[PDB]
Amino acid sequence: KTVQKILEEVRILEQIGVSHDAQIQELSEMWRVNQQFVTRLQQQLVDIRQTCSRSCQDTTANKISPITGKDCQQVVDNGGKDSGLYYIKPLKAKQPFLVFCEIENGNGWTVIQHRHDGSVNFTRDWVSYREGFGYLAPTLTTEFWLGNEKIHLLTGQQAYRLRIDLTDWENTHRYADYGHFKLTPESDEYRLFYSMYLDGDAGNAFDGFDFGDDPQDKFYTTHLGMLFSTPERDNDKYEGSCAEQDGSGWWMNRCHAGHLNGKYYFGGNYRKTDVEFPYDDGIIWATWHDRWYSLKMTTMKLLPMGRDLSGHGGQQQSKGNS
Amino acid sequence: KTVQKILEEVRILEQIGVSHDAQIQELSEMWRVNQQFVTRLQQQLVDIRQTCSRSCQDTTANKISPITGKDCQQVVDNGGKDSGLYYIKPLKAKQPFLVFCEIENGNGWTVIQHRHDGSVNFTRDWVSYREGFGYLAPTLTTEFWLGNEKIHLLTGQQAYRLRIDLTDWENTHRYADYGHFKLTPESDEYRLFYSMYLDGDAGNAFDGFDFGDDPQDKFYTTHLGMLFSTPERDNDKYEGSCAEQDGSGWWMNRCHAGHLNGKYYFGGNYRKTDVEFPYDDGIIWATWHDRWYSLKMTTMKLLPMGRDLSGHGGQQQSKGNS
Amino acid sequence: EVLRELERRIIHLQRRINMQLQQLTLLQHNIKTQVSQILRVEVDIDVALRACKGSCARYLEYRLDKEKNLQLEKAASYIANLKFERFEEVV
Amino acid sequence: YSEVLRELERRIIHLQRRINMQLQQLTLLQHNIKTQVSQILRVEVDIDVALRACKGSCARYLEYRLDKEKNLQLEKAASYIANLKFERFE
Amino acid sequence: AQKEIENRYKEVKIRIESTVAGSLRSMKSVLEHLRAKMQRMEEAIKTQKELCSAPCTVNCRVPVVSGMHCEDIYRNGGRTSEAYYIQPDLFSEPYKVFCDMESHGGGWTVVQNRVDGSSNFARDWNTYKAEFGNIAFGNGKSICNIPGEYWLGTKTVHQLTKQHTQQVLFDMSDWEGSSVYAQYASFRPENEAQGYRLWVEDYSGNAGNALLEGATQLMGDNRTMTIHNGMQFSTFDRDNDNWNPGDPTKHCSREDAGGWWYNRCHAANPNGRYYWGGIYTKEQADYGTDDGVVWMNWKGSWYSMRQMAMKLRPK
Amino acid sequence: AQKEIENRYKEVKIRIESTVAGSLRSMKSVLEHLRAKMQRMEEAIKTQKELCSAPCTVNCRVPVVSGMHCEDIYRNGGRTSEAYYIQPDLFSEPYKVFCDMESHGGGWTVVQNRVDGSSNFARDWNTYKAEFGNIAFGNGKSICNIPGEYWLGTKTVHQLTKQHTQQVLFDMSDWEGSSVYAQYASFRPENEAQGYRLWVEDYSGNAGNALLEGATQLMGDNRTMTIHNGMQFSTFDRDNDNWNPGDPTKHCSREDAGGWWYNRCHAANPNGRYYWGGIYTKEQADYGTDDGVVWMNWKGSWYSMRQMAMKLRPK
Amino acid sequence: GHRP
Amino acid sequence: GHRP
Amino acid sequence: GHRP
Amino acid sequence: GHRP
Ligand SMILES: *[C@@H]1O[C@H](CO)[C@@H](O)[C@H](O)[C@H]1NC(C)=O
Ligand SMILES: *[C@@H]1O[C@H](CO)[C@@H](O)[C@H](O)[C@H]1NC(C)=O
Ligand SMILES: *[C@@H]1O[C@H](CO)[C@@H](O)[C@H](O)[C@H]1NC(C)=O
Ligand SMILES: *[C@@H]1O[C@H](CO)[C@@H](O)[C@H](O)[C@H]1NC(C)=O
Ligand SMILES: [Ca+2]
Ligand SMILES: [Ca+2]
Ligand SMILES: [Ca+2]
Ligand SMILES: [Ca+2]
Repeated sequence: KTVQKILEEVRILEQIGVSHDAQIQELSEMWRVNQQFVTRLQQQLVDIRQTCSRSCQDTTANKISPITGKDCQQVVDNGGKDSGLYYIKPLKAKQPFLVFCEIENGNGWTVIQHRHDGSVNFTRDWVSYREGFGYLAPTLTTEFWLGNEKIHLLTGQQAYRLRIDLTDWENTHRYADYGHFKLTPESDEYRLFYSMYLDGDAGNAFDGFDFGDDPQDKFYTTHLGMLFSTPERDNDKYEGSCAEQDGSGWWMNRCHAGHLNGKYYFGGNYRKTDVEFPYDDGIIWATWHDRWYSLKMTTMKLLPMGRDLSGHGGQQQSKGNS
Repeated sequence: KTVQKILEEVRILEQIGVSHDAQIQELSEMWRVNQQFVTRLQQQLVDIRQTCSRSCQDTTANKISPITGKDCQQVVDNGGKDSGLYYIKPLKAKQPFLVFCEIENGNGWTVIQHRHDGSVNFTRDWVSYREGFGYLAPTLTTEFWLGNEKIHLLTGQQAYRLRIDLTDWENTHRYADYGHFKLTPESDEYRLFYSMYLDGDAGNAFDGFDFGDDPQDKFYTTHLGMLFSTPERDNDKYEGSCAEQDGSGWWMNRCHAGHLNGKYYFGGNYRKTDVEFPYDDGIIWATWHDRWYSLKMTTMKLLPMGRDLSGHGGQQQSKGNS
Repeated sequence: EVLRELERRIIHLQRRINMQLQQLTLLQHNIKTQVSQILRVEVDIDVALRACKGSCARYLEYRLDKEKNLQLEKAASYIANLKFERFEEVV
Repeated sequence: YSEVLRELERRIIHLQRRINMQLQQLTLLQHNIKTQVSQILRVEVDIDVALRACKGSCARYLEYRLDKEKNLQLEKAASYIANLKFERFE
Repeated sequence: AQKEIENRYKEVKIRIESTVAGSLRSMKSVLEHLRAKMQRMEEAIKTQKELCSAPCTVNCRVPVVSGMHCEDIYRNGGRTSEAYYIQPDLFSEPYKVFCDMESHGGGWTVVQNRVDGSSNFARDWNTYKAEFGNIAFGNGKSICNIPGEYWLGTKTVHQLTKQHTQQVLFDMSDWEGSSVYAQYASFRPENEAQGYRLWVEDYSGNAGNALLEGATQLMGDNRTMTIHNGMQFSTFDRDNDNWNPGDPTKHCSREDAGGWWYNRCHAANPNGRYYWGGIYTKEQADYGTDDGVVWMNWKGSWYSMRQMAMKLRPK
Repeated sequence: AQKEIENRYKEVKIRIESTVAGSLRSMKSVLEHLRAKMQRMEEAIKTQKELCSAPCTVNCRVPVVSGMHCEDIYRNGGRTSEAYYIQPDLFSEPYKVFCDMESHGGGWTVVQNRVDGSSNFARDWNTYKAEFGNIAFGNGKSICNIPGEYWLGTKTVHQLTKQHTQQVLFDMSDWEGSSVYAQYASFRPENEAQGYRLWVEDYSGNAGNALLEGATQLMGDNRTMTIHNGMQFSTFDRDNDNWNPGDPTKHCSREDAGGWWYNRCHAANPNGRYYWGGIYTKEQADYGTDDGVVWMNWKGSWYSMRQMAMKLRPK
Repeated sequence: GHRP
Repeated sequence: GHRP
Repeated sequence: GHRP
Repeated sequence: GHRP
């Protein structure tokens, strides 16, 4: 009986194998489609190795104009049209440098300083204030101080008009114009010099202010003729150090009436209470708001003292398109 | 013939006689003439008497408008057009009274106080401050205080906006607006009450000031809710007498932050040194200039709390007529 | 007849002079009544005129002065010798 | 019987034969999976590395990365099953 | 004879070369003077008339404080003497007036005032009723504290006294330097209808009760007929005195140059002619009468005061 | 006997259902899993490719302060580590670069840097000469202080050292958390003409003098032939190593995936393959060589650094 | 004064 | 001002 | 801005 | 690494 059972049993082990050869065949095909794919990838491997060899585009570098000149005005003359980054090169300038040009109505204002949000600490040293610090961008929305040497050499070439743009926290704007503004060389420190205050609706802060604390306030807060001073280099008219007390680089007299490089305070109104220097260290311009109101945005720009301008209208609003 | 040498003597005299006759005729002619001259003068007398009989013209009286109303606003409504002297009559007003109306852009501001040059001593008593003192003229160039009862009854009729015009010695102007400003009756003294500070570029002196002498300064210099006080009638929050020390009639708290009725000082900056009251008694508004800077010109005017307001533009130039 | 001529002659001259003493008298009177009246009109002109101070744009003050006119006048109305006269030959 | 059994004996060898071919086919498949695994593994690592290079190249960027790989445990068996090469004698 | 005719000769010669010739020289001299004098006056009035083309003006600032009478102001703080607006009636526009806040207690509303003969008082019934003159003058600082001459209207005064009985006070100063005063506890005049009859009570002072006693330096009728109490008001164009009613020849106002409360004329004659100097003869007056700022009881009939005022006050 | 047909059916029945049935069982899945694994990669490369249509961009603001080298900037006030423009030569336009102002003293101009395998270093002689890669990345505030991978041009480096001899400093960090450093007082390479030959002096540091000593864990030739000092630069398309000159089969640059100063290959191999994790077998490398960010002297031949940089400074 |  |  |  |  164990003989007749080897008939079907076996016959089964044979009918099964058929599948096994129908399966071993399957394993082959797949293995190929695979080896086919694996190869299709090796291919996709190079296209990728390559398309990813290129590096990012510097869109800022990309927007720095090739146009040049003594200043931003020459830059307009020689072509400049849109406000932005240009490389200018003043007279004794030993190495040309990057600056923001504010081009409007054929006017090429070369920008010197600009406060905007408070992202840059302005408590800096003498070299920092002379070599310059802060940042530059395709749009005047960054904070910087061009550098005292650059401002010296610049206001040295020819006569420049200095316009100071002030904006408070209600986004109200006001300016102040000083003609023949210029800085003496580092030898004389960096004395602030201007012929006089031309005009402006902000007030004449550079000519001191009657704060009301003492009859001598205006005389002691006038900046005309003052020497520059940083927190580690005192050149004021104070027994103490205005710059160190106020953590800034400005033309301190018996301190200040206008302090555009002061500490940034959001909201305008600010109090002392903190460390121990119960004195106004904000971004002020006393002829408009008072010592404990720091301006929201600020800008100091230069334009050749030999232009035209005169077309700011002013008065009521109407000022504002888009 | 001597007898005949005498006949010539008579003969000659006769001649003299006729000569004298002619003279007597000439004398009578003089008097004749004199006499008509006389009566001609007697006619010039009676005539001149007449021409010099009319009296001078009071050009001030002459410019006081017949138009009336609750206040200067009604005065505008009922006709008023030019700024000047008008007789207004508030509600419980028992006798109408003269006031200066500042009419501009259809607004009839009824003026309450005004410092201009320092010609009027403001160190006055309780009756003087309630009945009023100072002077009125066709132009707002005189100094006065309308009177507390008049201001009570006026700010009582309806709600009024209080505008305070401040000008410093560089002829810079700034204002401050308090809504629903009003004075309680004399029974409550003359408590200063306003809903709040609407707006203004001068500062909110009525809400006290952080003078910096002591953490409690702002609380002790706020005028809101304060009672009126004169040099002989103390109603302050001081152990001493602010009003007497400062020779004024104001809403003294632990003295003041805003002192529009203070002593006039030419030039703005002033020192104590003099008598013995080493305290600021000038015309101050601390939120702008400080305690030792007295303002040059000052004015407190009322306008119905139910009007437009904003007709002043601002920002820049082009704001000055005559 | 020549000597008794010079007489009537000398007498006629008199009544001729007396005629003058008559004119001189009236003049003396006229003068008196006139010296006053001019003063009176002046003191009057002084007063009324002073009322202009508070009536005209401009005022021009007028004060009096010398009354030596009352001394000259005094004489010229008390020198009444003019009253003098003669007569000669009547009855 | 001495011819039905003997004949049964043949259809027996028969399978044994088919078997040896099953194994012969499998031995080669076992070697080809030893290869594939090795390259796909490789090409994987080579592809992880090239994609990163894209981060400093393309605007937006993705990010591939390895995984578990209980795969290698499978190759051990999927391969080490040398049980394959077990031919039949006779 | 020879010396006979000779007689009348030598004599005639003198009366010519002296009594006639002389008289001419003198009389002629005088006549020239009078001529000149009249020339002065001729143009002295001439240029002045020219300047009077334009009237004078007062551009002085007006005091805030006011009241209803000068006393009310003093009560409210008006402590300096000057011009202010008062409003005695709620139904009558306020009017400027000079308040005396320094003489006798203060709170005095000036009703009449003489000081420099700067105004003419020979006005008619309507001028006197409505008020005429200058209340005050600019002191230069544009503050009107210099009193001018004037007479607030009689009507105004009347109304003031009808609302509340007043007390008057007269002040006067001679050209020498002295000065007396006279006051009456009560003052009040009837309406125009009654000719604004004068009624005053209780004298006091050092001037002389000229209103109730008249010129006390007179006898019988001479004194009584100079009493101003109870008399009506008169003007050159309205006789109400007590001097022969029907007779238009008897006009005290005509003879005494002012609008007053005449009674067979006067004892006190303010509002009269402003003679300058003090003394003035009976011959200088237009009608030979004692006209001009006269207050008999103190300086006789022939002395015109350098200053004269009439202030009113309730109490 | 019967137990003679069994061992002919006791095996066949077993192999059919054990070995055969099993291998089929197992294999299947393994083959399926692969097709799975590969299915991912394709949607990976293609998702990215789908995105690589547009290149990446960096829109960050440029720092005012500049100099002629990173040290000059530090001297002028550049005290933070980020990207700046420098201008070492007056006759050559300024170029962006990453300054390290915090590591060892500061004033370091980064010449090469690896940190996230974000760039490919298997470039040719010109790419290496001209500079390739991203100096830095936007930190979000538009300030580029995130260093990116790159290699300032060898030429640039050359010029910098020819103007003034530098001192290099190598920094590296493993994937565990540790980090060593290596510096040489002197650094300078000859011009392209010379194949930019490497010359460095005086080692110091805790990393291992791999440039002058080579892989000091070797003997005789094995060590010397891994010395980078004095060697020229090589790229996959330019063999200058010291590995059999004429033989094109001996290309260290080809086998070690990067442009370097190979000498019979290396001891220190920055610029290599950026393996992620640290360890990497000899079988994962494209040519069975120890490629990838290798610094033998510190982590052996089979450990690729997670970070690697090469800063330059004058003194 | 008085009158006749 | 204040009167501390 | 200034100092005491 | 070194090379064979
Ligand atoms: C600003 O700088 C000063 C000094 O440099 C420092 O004390 C302060 O912490 C800084 N804070 C700001 C504004 O970031
Ligand atoms: C002002 O008047 C007051 C009160 O009479 C007096 O005390 C003060 O001294 C006077 N000063 C001036 C400037 O008039
Ligand atoms: C009144 O005056 C006349 C004339 O001046 C005088 O004669 C008379 O005596 C006086 N009256 C008296 C009181 O007798
Ligand atoms: C170099 O490497 C070879 C092969 O790895 C080794 O046999 C030899 O011993 C090494 N060289 C030295 C130092 O002997
Ligand atoms: Ca100092
Ligand atoms: Ca008290
Ligand atoms: Ca009569
Ligand atoms: Ca080679």
